[PDB]
Amino acid sequence: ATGRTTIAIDPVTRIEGHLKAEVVVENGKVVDARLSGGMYRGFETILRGRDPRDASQIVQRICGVCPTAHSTASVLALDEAFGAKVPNNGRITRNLIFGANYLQSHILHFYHLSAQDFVQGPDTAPFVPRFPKSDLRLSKELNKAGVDQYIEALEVRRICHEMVALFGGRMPHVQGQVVGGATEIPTKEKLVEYAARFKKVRDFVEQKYVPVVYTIGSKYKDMFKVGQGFKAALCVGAFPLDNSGKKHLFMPGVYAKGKDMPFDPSKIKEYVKYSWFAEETTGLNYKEGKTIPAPDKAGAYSFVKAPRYDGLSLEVGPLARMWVNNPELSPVGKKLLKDLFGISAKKFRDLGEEAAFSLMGRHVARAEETYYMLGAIEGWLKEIKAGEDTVVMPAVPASAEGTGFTEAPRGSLLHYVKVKDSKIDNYQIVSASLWNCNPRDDMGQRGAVEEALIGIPVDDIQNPVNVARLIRAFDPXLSCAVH
Amino acid sequence: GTLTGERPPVFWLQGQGCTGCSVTLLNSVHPSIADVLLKVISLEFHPTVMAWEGEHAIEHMRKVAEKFKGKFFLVIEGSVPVEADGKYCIIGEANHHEISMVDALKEFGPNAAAVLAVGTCAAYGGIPAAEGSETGATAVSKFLGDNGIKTPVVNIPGCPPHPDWIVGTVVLALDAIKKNGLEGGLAEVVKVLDSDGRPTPFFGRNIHENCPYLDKYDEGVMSATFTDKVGCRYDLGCKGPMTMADCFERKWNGGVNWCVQNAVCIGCVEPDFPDGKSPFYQA
Ligand code: SF4
Ligand code: SF4
Ligand code: FCO
Ligand SMILES: [Cl-]
Ligand SMILES: [Fe+2]
Ligand code: NI
Ligand SMILES: [S]
Repeated sequence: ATGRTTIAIDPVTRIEGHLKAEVVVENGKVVDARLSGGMYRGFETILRGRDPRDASQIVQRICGVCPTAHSTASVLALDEAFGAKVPNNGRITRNLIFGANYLQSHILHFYHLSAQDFVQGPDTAPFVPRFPKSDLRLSKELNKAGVDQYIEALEVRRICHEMVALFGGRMPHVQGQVVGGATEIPTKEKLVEYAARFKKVRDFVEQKYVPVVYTIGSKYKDMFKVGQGFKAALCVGAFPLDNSGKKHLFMPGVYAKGKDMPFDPSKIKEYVKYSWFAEETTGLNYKEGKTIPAPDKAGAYSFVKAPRYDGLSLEVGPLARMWVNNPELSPVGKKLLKDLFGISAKKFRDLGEEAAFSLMGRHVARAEETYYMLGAIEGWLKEIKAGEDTVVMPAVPASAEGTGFTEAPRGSLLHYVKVKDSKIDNYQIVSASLWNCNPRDDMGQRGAVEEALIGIPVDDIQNPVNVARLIRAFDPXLSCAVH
Repeated sequence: GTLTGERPPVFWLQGQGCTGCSVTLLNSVHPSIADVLLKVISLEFHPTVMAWEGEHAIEHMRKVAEKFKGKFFLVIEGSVPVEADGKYCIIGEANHHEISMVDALKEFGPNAAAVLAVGTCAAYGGIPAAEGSETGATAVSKFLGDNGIKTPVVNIPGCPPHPDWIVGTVVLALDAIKKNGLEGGLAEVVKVLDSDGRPTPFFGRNIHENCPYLDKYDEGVMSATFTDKVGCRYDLGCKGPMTMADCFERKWNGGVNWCVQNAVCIGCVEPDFPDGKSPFYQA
């Protein structure tokens, strides 16, 4: 038996943004963890006093990996506050803009952020140096396939951004989503261009990405047995499928303590005892949220607030959405689960709670979700009407409020805006990596990733690779978490 | 380039950035990002993409920095916040000591061959420095000057920049250095910067004076809805008249669109972005 070693990792790399992780290891396992989001900008105060329409540009600069998610949440909040009635064709165009970035983001995450956890890259920076015992288990052939696919994926993710820009203007930071809809009507010619790129992405997802995740996973079966944490998840709904506001590609729900529950957003509160914000702002629902930095506050260790749902610490992201919604698994996944794992599965929950809520389960969920998004995008390409108007032009209200709910690639996202005297009076953001990468709440309950680190194996304190491997499975984006 | 060619070391530090300046670079078409990384530069430290992590990654950068003192290129993405003794941006920890962005730029800044301030945040302060902020977000050139650090700075702004502006400025510089050595080469680069530190090949021309809708502007034919692509976008908020960038020609994301065709220009390359370009959706 061994005693304690305390390990600090700052920066955690191959994530987005500024994260320190500190873990306590005892006898070869993590027994405690603290996550610190280390960079603050304060978008919620920067936004005050502006024309509300500016928000759908300003907020994207929270995160250049997921700006379409912030764009979407912002325009939905503005739509509600302004009483803007988005035309049907604009709803579909928005889904095509944003859906293309799901493809970009998941591919970026698996290959360009995560795959080096399992694959040795070429012998030059930024692929070396690395831990001397990095636990890289793949055969020469499979490792080379990983490298070849990493390189091909650089082109595929770029093509995904061309898809975003076709109707979104450019990417990062789209111009094409505004209050009232989408700024550019899809033409027949540009829909051909979107479909041609989409075919290439589909082929890569179906033939390379989904198979490689299961194949690498089959060499790391131990990684399905760790990282469970609270086994608790949130989905707030995303990608509206009609104009009612009641039907979405991902439907909302909460899952905790083995039970499905409805999602009621009034049960969200943000705690700050362990966050660098003024103590008197603790425990606020986002409609009354406040952002008062306190970088010298004793005992705090993060610029991420601690969101809790009816007191629960929940995770978000592809696993959360796929668990809550329980879609059928991809044909590839069903086959490889049988061939490589001896698992007979039809729907996502057939993986079982333990394997789904695991380090490798989160990578599998993200690959399955990417495949699932292909079908949604294909459907929108059949549903869109070339030439039909996509925007209305609503007057700015003097006094109003609105909330936009969506699912960023990393998990649940909401923006709340209150308008007074035709200007932003308050703007509050509750983002995906906020739900995942937050610190303890005022009762000392850990954030989702902090809790999922408990039990992670560290058999070699000099090469503690599984700490950041677990973190990377959640695809963190600390710039989103802090804003 | 070749896999066996000369490739200078680059460290990429993120301050108050959004990672969009890294992402835009990943979208480079020619050369592709794979070719940039394997044939043009040696990206020795970059938190988003590098293999190693934590104190080991920091120490690797420090070892390279010592070996290449005066010769590495330092890319900064994001502004540098000076309030609260630098605490609003911590970029790492080594020797049980946290390293703020302030600390990092004071450490590596003096020893770089040049600092490339990539994006409007790094170049000019940008959104983190805008009204309502409270972190003391500071542009790279101002921070270095305030601290007596004389290393040359080149600004490559945009929110985000186009990948071609980033790669193209690197290529400009490396060509000048091949022809003239480091100091002579950087002097040739400085000669082609405008008064805002921007390379004139990319930022020397005005959007509006080169815009395909200029005839409509001059005729007073203005679109009243974003989806009317015939009229000029001025009344919808286009800031093309006050913006120096080549987007009208280069366009974005493989040439598939650009901001003025799709919606409006928001002036994202300009030193007063965002506040001097706001409100975005009226003139
Ligand atoms: S205002 Fe904008 S759309 Fe109109 S001519 Fe100038 S740059 Fe072009
Ligand atoms: S058109 Fe204007 S807003 Fe768009 S990238 Fe160019 S300078 Fe920035
Ligand atoms: N995806 C994404 Fe960004 C994060 N975390 C948001 O919301
Ligand atoms: Cl997104
Ligand atoms: Fe927030
Ligand atoms: Ni993000
Ligand atoms: S992100």
